[PDB]
Amino acid sequence: LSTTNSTLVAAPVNIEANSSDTSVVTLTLRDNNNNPVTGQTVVFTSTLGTLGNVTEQASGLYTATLTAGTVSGVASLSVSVGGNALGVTGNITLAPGALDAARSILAVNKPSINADDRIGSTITFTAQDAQGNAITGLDIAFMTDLENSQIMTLVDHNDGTYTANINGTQTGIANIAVQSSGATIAGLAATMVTITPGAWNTTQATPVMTVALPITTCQSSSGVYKRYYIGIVTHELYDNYGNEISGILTYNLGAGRYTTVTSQNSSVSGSNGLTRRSNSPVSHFILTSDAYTSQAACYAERIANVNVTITVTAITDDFKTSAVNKVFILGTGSN
Repeated sequence: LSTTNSTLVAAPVNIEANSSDTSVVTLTLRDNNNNPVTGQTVVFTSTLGTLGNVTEQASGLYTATLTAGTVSGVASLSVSVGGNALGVTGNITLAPGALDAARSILAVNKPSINADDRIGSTITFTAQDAQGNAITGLDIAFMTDLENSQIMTLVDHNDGTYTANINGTQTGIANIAVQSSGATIAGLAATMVTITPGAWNTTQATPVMTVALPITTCQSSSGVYKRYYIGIVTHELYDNYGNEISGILTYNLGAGRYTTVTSQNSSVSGSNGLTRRSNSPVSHFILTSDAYTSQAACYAERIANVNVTITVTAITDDFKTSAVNKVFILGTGSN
């Protein structure tokens, strides 16, 4: 038999990988003169599907029925005549068909990343047929629910997986979604990507701290009422985009001097290494020396003016401890 004058082919060349989809494997057989050859014992061996029994045909043709199994790919058809392998090729593609959202997996490598990082995190999808086979060529598309977050380039990896990165300037949690050919998947593992605050804007307009005189005073601290020296309040911090950063402030109390409603003028030694969080409510610095037993007495001695220098010396970005120098005065300030 001639290799060039013979053909091994199966149609439909593409059949869905269900247990039913059949195919006909035709072996056109001829001799070196191209004259057909008849009366030969042939055997077909495929790499997929179930082959029926072989049968002779007219013009020197032979056939077997390949019922599609349940696996996607290309069934490589090999053939042997009279127990001798024939050097003709042939195959058939087993198509997966539809997509199975149950066992197809969606996951992000990083559940969080900062708004400064333009690369962000990679979304990974794994398309799978009902029978667990990959599905390629799908018009996949990812999506997000957080504003100012962008889905980046997408890839059909030709293996059932489709990936794409995401990054956002606006802080928040960005759930992930997917759709194929304008059709969104229903039941899929919820996947989140939280946008961490970026880098604090060194050129920030707003203030960060507010030192004030005491109003609230004369309350049981150590079981006794003490006069409150000063009060500290902090505010929000912002990256270059404006998302609230939650950082740490490092300030130093100055050698302050105050005056009480009785006209006395005392001094309070400053202190270094003080810390407080941003956007924090009032921190009542109390005279650690007080020991008043009567809320009335302490109130009849409350502080009327404080002259101290409060100096913020460092801020803690989400990626480094930036140094600064912001001062805040009450009255004339420390001397």
